[PDB]
Amino acid sequence: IHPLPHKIIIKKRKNKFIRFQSERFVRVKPSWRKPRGIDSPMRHQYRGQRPMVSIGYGSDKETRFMLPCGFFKHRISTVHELKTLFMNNKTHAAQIAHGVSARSRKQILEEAKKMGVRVLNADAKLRKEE
Amino acid sequence: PTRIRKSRKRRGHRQMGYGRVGGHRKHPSGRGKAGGLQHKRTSFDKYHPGYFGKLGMRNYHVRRNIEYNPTINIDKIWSLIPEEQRDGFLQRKSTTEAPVVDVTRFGFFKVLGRGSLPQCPIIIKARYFSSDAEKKLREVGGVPLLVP
Amino acid sequence: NHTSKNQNRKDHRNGIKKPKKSAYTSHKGMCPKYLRNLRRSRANDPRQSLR
Amino acid sequence: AMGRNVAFSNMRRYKCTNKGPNLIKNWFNQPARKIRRRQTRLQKAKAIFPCPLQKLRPSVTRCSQKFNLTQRIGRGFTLRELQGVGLSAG
Amino acid sequence: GIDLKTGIKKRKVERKEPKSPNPYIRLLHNAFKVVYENTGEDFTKVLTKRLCLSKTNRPVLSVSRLAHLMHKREDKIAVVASTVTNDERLVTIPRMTICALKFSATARSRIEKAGGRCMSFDELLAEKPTGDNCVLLQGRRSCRAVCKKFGSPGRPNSHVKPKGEHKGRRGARGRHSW
Amino acid sequence: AGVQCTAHSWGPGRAVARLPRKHGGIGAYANFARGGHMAHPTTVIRRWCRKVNLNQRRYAVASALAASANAALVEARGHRIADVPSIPLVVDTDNVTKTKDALAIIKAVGVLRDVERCKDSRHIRAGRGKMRNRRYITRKGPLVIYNTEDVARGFRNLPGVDLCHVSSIRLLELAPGSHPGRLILWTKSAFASLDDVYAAKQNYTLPRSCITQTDIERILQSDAVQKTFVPKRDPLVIERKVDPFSSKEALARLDPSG
RNA sequence: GGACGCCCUGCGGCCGCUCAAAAGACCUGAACCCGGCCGGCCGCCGGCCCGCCGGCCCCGUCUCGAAACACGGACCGAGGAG
RNA sequence: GCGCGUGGGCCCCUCCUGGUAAGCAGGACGGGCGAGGCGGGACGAUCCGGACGCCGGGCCAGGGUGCGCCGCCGGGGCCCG
RNA sequence: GCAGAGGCCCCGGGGGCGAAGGCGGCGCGCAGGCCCCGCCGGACCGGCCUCUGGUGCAGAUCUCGGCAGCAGUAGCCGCUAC
Repeated sequence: IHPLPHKIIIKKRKNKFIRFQSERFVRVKPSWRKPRGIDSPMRHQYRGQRPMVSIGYGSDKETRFMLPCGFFKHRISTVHELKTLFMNNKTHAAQIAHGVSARSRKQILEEAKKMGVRVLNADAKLRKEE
Repeated sequence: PTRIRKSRKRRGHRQMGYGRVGGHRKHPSGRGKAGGLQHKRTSFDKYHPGYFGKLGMRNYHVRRNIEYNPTINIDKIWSLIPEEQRDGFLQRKSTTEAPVVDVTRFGFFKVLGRGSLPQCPIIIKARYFSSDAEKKLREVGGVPLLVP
Repeated sequence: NHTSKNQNRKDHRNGIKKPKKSAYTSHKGMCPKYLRNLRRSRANDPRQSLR
Repeated sequence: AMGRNVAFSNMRRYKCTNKGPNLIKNWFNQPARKIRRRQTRLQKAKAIFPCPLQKLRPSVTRCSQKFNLTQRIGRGFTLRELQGVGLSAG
Repeated sequence: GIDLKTGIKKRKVERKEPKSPNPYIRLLHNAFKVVYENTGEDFTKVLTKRLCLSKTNRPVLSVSRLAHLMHKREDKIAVVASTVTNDERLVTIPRMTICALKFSATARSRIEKAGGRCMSFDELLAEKPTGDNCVLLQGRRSCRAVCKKFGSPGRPNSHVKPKGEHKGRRGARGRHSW
Repeated sequence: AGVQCTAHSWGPGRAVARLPRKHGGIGAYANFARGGHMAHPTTVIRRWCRKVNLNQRRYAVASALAASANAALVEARGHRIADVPSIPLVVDTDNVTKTKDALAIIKAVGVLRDVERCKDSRHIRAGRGKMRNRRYITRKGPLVIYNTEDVARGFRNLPGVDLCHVSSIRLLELAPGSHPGRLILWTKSAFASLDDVYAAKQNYTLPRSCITQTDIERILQSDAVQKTFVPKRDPLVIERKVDPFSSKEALARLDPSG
């Protein structure tokens, strides 16, 4: 329920890299694509251009994949799976899968409380019965 | 396996591995082995010696069966003999019981000599025998008999 | 159209390759009489490789 | 590859690929052909139940100095051979 | 920025591990590497490399060659990273102790009929990881026809046969031809 | 397909792209045109079959039967084998023609839980395959190898279970999903015939046995191997540079008199 | 496959009804585009409470060289080429 | 060993041929652009510096330091830029 | 990342106690992308391992379908007329 202490999580870039000329056209979706033009201001990386994706922006290995709570995430879609995930696991937390129905989530939460594995989405889909 | 292929990785690059200054266009070097005496003489001379010209007499029909002549070396004659029989033969020697191997029956017509026969005497039967082969078997005390 | 600029940089990219050890000591172009006598001298006493 | 050292290909150019007689012969009927020949064979066997499907054929030296040592099966026994046993051809 | 392009000569690439799916070859390589990491014996480093090489760089050695090579020393245990193969020409075969990666069944039968054990690299690690009284042997690497076709057939100093049928006279009969 | 229509490139000068267009002016005959031929049409000339050497096929079938014997390989594949007494499971079952008789055999030999994993695993598929006559998928269960024991009728409708005469074991069956390790309920004739079946293979000789990581570890831990090992030189001390001049103790390591 | 009542000169509207749902001429109902109501003064990138300072030419493409008074491109969706 | 692109190049030096001469036409050592971000030279693909992972300090090249627009004063000489 | 195929998902994977899909909002990843939440929707859908391919689009005077601004614009000026 409480994560091990760990080290400060530093994110090198706060805002997502966006593809060149994403703002100008709806057809160009924000998904990053490498600058490929012969005379692309982006490929050259001229002053005032959007930043380019580089391995340098990599998060510290120990903090990589870790969620803000301090635990990491391993998804669970059933109760058997949750007992396997928590077995010998004080470094991870379980997000109930979106597919899991409201009826089944009650079983997962009740087992999780016994297991001691934190559930990130414990309040999801809670509306009494049918 | 299409997934694990160079072309799929090169998607997203435009020219797809074929260049900008020169692009993939249809047959820009001609089709087939063409221009081997003109534009491609450099390659044909460098890697293809004897490609152009006529060099020999012509047989309008070739009768493969008569031009077929299988040969066996003097080293493998003992190998043809089965092992159980062969191991005793070498210790026993004996002019009277010397092994007869009809290389023709095994499937070879001419005996050439590439190696050395074992000293125990052997009688070889074949359609033809090379002179070095005749000499070596004669040294091992064997006989080069002919077969019909 | 003719121009040889960048030829020396291209040649020196990993060049200045020496000829090879077999080339320096070879029996090619040597005096045929020298070659014949050399084989006879070799074919005697320790150097002889004849069976 | 592009030039370099490649032996030249001796496969002839495809003909009648777009129009004309079908010069491609597919073999996806091959397994079905096997069942068909057995079924025709089974039907024929029953029609002459006591008799063997194959007739007696003669041992014959395989032709050429290449295979002159071995023997194979020929179309039919010679009149002289049948006379030696004492059987007329019919 | 630093000038690292003057006296540095680029990075060569070598086979650190076998690319063979066979888990037994991969296991032996790890074992002979682990031994050489501990005891730096040349024989163990060289075996590790020869296990790693490809089939083309791992040519077969017949019982006949092994007989000639070990003629001086019967005691010494021969080691071949490639498979051993039978020689039908060698009617009589000596007594040999050979650790091969694989033995042709006919060769295995002949060597053991002559009283000599057909060892395996698993046996070698168990008895002599050091390689005391052991010789590492290799097949003629240039025995493949592919190795005699390499080159430009056609230049005057070629000594390389043309690649394909040819059947013409230009160049085929002398430098003066053409 | 797409070639059935008549379309001609209108040509340059009409302010329209040069792609074949019909009488109306409708784009046709191109991979990009709607109704056009695919750029490289699929053909049945493709090689749908891949050749395998007999030896390699036999090696695989044999290593698959061998995998069944490994106790963990079966559990790894996904069979439920805790109640199974032994691997390989050899069961003397006489001719069985009734599912209830076969079910009792399977229950009394430890395989009911595997059969129940299969029975309670039937669901509709996740794709157009549902529509393409492949609607239901079940979990694969035991393989009963039968020789002259006519148990085929009894075991056929049991869920997830399959049958195969020792005459023709199938490698796609032995390893379902290219993952070997299938519980096989051998009839007793099938085991007693395995040495016959595997010798009737012309002069095929079984691949010689090899080693395992544990049997490479035991070999590695042998006294001779450990005795050869020579400990290495003690490693280097790195210690990141700090200014030596600033501190008295720090300067004393390099300049004690100073 | 639309109970009723209310009105409407009338149209039609309005309620609601049937049904799990209007699913109402039809399953889901995206983008473009547009109308109300509300909220701002505004392209992008960075710093900051957030409207100020600083930096930013329009891509693709041939090309020695493109922001080019070179060429193609209104916009969006689907299809589209080792 | 096995391939790929490329086989229209252009500039800055320095020596050139040639033309009366050019952002001219041909040659060559090197470097540069091509395919090299960044700072400066007001502006300039090539000039002067610097040749690039993501960053936080410090140092400081080249060019500058009235104000735009970051950053300077002191001394000697000269003066209708 | 896509779409199928063979397996697995320890009482036999997730689903009317709400699937796929759509719309906004977090979170993780250098990114390709993923995940979860809320809402709509209304029956299917996956993760890993092995396999397959007709497998990823800003352009091609691209194809087809939709549709904007121009724009309540140009115009509705033949045949004498109500």
